[PDB]
Amino acid sequence: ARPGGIAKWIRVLAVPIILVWVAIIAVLNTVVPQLDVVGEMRSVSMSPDDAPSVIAMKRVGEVFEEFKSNSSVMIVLEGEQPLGDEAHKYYDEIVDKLEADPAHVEHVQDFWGDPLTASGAQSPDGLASYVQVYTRGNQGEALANESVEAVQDIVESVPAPPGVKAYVTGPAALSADQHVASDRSVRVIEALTFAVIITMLLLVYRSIVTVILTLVMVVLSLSAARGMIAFLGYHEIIGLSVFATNLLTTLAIAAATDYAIFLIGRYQEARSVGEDREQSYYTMFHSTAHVVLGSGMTIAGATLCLHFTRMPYFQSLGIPLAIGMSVVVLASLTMGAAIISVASRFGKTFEPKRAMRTRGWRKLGAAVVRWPAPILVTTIALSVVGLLALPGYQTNYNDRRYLPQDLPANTGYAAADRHFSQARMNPELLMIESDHDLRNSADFLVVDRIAKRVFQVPGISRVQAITRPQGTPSFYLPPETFENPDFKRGMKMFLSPDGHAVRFIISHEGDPMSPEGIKHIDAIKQAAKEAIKGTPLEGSKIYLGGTAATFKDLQEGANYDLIIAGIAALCLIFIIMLIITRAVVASAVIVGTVVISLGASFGLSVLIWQHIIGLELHWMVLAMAVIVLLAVGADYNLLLVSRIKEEIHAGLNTGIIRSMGGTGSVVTSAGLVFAFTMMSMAVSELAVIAQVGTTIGLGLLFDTLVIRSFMTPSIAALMGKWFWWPQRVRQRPLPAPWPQPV
Amino acid sequence: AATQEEIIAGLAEIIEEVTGIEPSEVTPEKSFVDDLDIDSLSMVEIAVQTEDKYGVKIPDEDLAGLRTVGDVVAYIQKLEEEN
Repeated sequence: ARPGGIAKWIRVLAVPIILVWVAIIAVLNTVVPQLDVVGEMRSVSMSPDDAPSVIAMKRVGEVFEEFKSNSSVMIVLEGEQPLGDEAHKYYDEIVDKLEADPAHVEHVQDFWGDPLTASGAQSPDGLASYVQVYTRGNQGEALANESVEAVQDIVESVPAPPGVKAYVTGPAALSADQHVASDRSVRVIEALTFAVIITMLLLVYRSIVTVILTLVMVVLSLSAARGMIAFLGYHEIIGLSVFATNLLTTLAIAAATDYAIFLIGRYQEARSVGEDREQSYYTMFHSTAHVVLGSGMTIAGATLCLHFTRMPYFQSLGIPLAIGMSVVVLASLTMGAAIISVASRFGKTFEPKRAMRTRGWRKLGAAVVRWPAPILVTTIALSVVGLLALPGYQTNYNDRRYLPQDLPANTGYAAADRHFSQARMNPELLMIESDHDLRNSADFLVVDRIAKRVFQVPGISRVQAITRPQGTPSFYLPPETFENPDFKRGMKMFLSPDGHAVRFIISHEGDPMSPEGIKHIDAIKQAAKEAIKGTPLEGSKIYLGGTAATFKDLQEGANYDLIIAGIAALCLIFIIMLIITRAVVASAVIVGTVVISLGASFGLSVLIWQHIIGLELHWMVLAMAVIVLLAVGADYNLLLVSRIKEEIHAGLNTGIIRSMGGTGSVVTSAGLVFAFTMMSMAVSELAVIAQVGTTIGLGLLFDTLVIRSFMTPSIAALMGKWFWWPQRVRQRPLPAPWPQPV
Repeated sequence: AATQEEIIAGLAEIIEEVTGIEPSEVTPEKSFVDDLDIDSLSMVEIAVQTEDKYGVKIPDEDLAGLRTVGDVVAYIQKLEEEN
């Protein structure tokens, strides 16, 4: 390798650049709180502000002048004995305390307090009661989370009567509980990832000094990523989510250790060939730095493709991951190269402690090259057979199962299910806004008509309205009923203050937040549409909000955005591979192999999670797993292809086989480390994060064991001359004469 | 047509590139993996490397029948000198 260029500058400025990176670590970790704190205090919303459900609920609050935010929490009062007057006193005290704290509580629907709707709130057996509290801040935001914590503190402050307990649950409470669970599990997941990385590096390098230096590289790179993202989130530059924090920590550590393994393996291979420290470092840089730039570009762009989605979870997953991975890759390429440079001078720190294993990988490359068609067919079948999990794959949105059952929201749901149906604690708000006054006899006949119509919709269990204070009470209201003080209270609680909109509480029959709820939302909307049709009040709006409509918007956006982001990631990673290798065919092969490996990863992860774990796969697991797989598997294929291109000078088949012999151990070690670090999410209390990690780990195990090891070199050997189009590359070179004997 | 010594030297150099067995060990009167310990898949490796960097074909059908380096060098001779 020629001693010049960026490698020379990093060589001479190794110590100053280590000092600069350390100073950056200190600055980013001394002026801004840690990633967990900023993620908790700068969490992104759950659903976009432009979503139909969010605008519907905001319109609910604006018209009814009760709240201004999309966040609801249920307060379940579960008692061993039937809820008597002492339970009513306790509930009234809770309501008064909540109204005394308007900073976090915007409105409280006193259904149980008013006798007219009291039986509506009580359970059928009369053991449990629930009250809705509309808090401040959109669901999932830091404001909503702190509102939920304030509500929980308020509930716990009031002395509950003996035999009666109160729990705070609901969607906003569920998001706050998922944040709490992630804060609980971040320490253990980081400790597990450290232990796994240390164990794998001890197994691979077998040198204490080498593993300590690599660990310093990885920890400082991860600190750089975490500090940069915390700085961005703290100054409100970018959104952030707890999903982003956990996934960023693990991807940062895993990719940093992969870059460390790449550089150390190349340096040790160069040393084992016979090159001295200077030449070995220069060769390692000139043969791996461009690979690491490409790997970082692929990961950053793949995550950035999520920034162009619609939901705020993927929006806050895109840019923060892109910036964090870019910081990780810059930290690797600069400070890891500098650390290798400085440690090369210091004795024999990075000198390999054992002969590198090439004979096995060289034999495997021979098997791949000589018979590329059978190997390629075998690996294609082995990677496509995973797609057998599609007829039966489920994408349950039920976030209750993905959180620990001891959390306040999960315990509240557990108390609810012991006396209520699963749906009655996740209701839906509907209304119609008349252009005229709604306090009229014919208007209430129309209201009763639409209530009956929405009740007759299949899958809807309970409907609550002015004419139906409970699940179920020729109809006619005489004018004298308008002056009834109880009826006036029911009016104020169900009608808009100006008497132009009437609210409806809708409770499903099955799970409201399962696909049945999504197919129920449109049915409710259309049914109300023809129920209001042919009426003097026709011409109103049908804003329907709640958890079911929210998940309907999220699921349609999830499907469309996952498809478009997968396509964008494919195109962008292909563009990056074409930029690096200057070979369109090689880039296409890398992308296709990663796609088929993704199919296998989907099959394996769906199998394990939905069939032996028993927990159905979460919806965002697919998107994050796809993005991370397109990043990392393509990165491994890029490293292999770059090594092949370097080795081509001796020939195509022999180039592939020499590249495999030289890089098989390095790539398999890196892939094992990354996959095991991702599977280290299996201990995360966020079962969705565990699903993401296990899916990515299994996918990358497939990538390194069979995809990178067999599929990519088999395609390369099968194609040959055309594998490097449009770069004019020959077949086996001109036959050299047989050398004179020595 | 290349003679014995240069082809043996080329095979010895490719063994160096493969395993590292010293060149003077290879001799056209000795034997193969039952003597010098390079596996059948690593015969495939030897054959593909010698197809690439030396431009002489080796079929899998004839590979199994080669059990001395003398046998493979003889195959090289009667595959090269036939135009």
